[PDB]
Amino acid sequence: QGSIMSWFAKK
Amino acid sequence: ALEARLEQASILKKVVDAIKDLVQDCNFDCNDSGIALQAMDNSHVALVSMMLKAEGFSPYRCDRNIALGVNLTSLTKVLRAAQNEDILTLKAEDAPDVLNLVFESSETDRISEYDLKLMDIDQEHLGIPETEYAATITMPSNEFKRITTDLMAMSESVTIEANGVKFSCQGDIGNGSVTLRQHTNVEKPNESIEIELSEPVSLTFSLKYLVNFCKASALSNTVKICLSNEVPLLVEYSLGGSSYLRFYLAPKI
Amino acid sequence: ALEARLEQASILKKVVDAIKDLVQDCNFDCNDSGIALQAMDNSHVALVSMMLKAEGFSPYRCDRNIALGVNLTSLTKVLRAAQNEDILTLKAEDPDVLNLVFESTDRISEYDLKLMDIDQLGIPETEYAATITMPSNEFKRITTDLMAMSESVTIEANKGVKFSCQGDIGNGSVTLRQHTNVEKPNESIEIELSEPVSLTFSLKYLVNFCKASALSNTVKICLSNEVPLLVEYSLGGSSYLRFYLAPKI
Amino acid sequence: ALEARLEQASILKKVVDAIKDLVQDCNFDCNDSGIALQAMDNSHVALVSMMLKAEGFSPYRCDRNIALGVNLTSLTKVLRAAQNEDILTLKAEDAPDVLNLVFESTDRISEYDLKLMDIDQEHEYAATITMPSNEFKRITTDLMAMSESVTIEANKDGVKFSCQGDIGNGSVTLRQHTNVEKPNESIEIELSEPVSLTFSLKYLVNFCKASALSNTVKICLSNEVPLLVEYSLGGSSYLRFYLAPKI
Repeated sequence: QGSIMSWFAKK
Repeated sequence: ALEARLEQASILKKVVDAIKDLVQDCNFDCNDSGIALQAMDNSHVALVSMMLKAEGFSPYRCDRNIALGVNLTSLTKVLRAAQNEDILTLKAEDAPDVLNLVFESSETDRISEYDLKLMDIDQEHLGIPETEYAATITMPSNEFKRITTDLMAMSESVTIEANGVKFSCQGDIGNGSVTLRQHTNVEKPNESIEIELSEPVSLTFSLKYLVNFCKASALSNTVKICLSNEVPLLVEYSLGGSSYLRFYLAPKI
Repeated sequence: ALEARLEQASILKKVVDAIKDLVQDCNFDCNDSGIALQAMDNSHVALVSMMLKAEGFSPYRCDRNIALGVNLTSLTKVLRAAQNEDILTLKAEDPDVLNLVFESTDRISEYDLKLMDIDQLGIPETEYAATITMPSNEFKRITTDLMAMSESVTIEANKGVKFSCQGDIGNGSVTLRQHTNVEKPNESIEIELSEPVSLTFSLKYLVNFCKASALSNTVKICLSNEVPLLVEYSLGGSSYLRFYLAPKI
Repeated sequence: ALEARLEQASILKKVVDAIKDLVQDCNFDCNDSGIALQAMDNSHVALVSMMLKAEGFSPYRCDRNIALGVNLTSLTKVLRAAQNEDILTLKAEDAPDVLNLVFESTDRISEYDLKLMDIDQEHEYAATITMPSNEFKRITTDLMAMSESVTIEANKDGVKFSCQGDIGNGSVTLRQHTNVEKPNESIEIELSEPVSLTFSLKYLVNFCKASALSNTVKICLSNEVPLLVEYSLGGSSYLRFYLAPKI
């Protein structure tokens, strides 16, 4: 189960 | 500073109800384009992205950028007090402490007014990349709800393969799959399955989350599902015009 | 001694269902005027007053005063067996049991409900400072919704009527303004005001009173500084179910 | 080995839903006659007996007798995925490990391989009453609010359901009647001898979970034997509930 933050970066 | 009128409260009720199990706290970012929301779920696996455009209101006025920091459990308590066919107005001043909600009965001479206390929420905003997905599926939203709900009874995971589209799972009781073929329904377009495919895809996802996403089925008779390999799922519902509610879900790895 | 026939049993089912959480045990006092009920709740906050008038039955025969001592949970089990469109007949002799008959088809249901002994509340007529007649489901909706936020509601009547509360999540109010609905009269808000009033009440109790809302499309709400709040539903004709609630002090 | 096609999945969905609270685990015995089930309820008081006849399928093929050992909660999860108007096909091999279910709509095919378990198969009425099934449900449910037991008395002219409890006594009397305007509301009694027997209501109420199968229920009484409560599944197919009278 990946984290969404692995694909979408801050900002 | 903000004054935004919905002819029918229905839409906002349904959106919040569709979101509140994924997202406890979030910011409603308001500007001249309309009211947006972006938040990760509590476990940082899904992203919720909503845009209610100015044109969806009548009227809409936002003189300045305003962040409404809201607890959705709290907001739900207030929104439950609006009937679907109530006229709903959102008001807030610059740098607001409360959100002012006004519900006007369409059936009798009743005005409801709530001052919802706002909280301070730390942004945690993510950029969503513009993506040409390998496959797109447009299908009846109730069909997608039915599939996810049924498969979730027997498994925590669904594999989605596109080449039609096959939803498969395995669990204690055995195996299950649901295969959908490209079909345009000329007499009942709502029944149609549209698949645009540039490239085969095979990805595995948590059913829990997909079933939560399908709480948004009351918003629209159509859902759009976008897939690419090694890329998060997009599940999109139209809220009319170019307004939308989008769910992003990371694949199981 | 008692023979009382109700054209539609629905009404009595709904009344008892509306009352049974406030009042467990009570007497149905029967006389020439009809069938009355008066009881105060376990915590001494609310009073229930019902009157089904003799004229509402066909026929009605009561040879003298008769007290039918009933457990309402028990009576609910019996009344559940009446369909809405059933004819209901109450019989009792000078009594250990109440005889209930529900008639459709030619179907007959018949129950002998065991009575208990309960020891036997005249409410003086008051001209209230303010009256609201509004849609009953509207009142249910307001009380239920505000109760999600607060245990107390302030009711102010002035030059409309405003229900307000405060709680953790913030503040909420519902204002009702004088309005005649010509096409849908049940949707009307009728306000008679002789004097401004501002009083605070427990929402829990008001929400319980709104269990009665299926009895009638309208509810009457009466406010006075001197005396308890009255919430009244019509049972047909001039029959009624009344709830009294003392203000928080 | 087994290939059985239902034009409409409705019937099987309703049967399993009607059975799953009485019976957790059971065998679906398949043979040339069709698909049968015989099992005691969870508490070992009442007997469930079902027969979906071969003629009710199109086609039906059973090359050899097969027991399908199923958990009904598990089967319900699968059957919930079939719409009422889906075409449903059951397949299984000789001495099978799984049951193959296929639901065809739209352009949707659903396919499940249900893992089977090993379950042990445990090894003329005085009066018949044909009445509306929802009426029977209503009576049993209502009387059960006040009593654990119902007495059923039948004669030429009617049936009386009576019960007793702490709160008092109650009865529902139905007269023999052909209803010309609403025939499904008719009460038919075929009687060779009056009968009076007492039964547990809890079980009768459970039997009425089957009420959506048919607008009529058949109630068969004798002093010598258990009560039969029968719902037609179409043709000569049936779902039957047997309950011994109280002693």
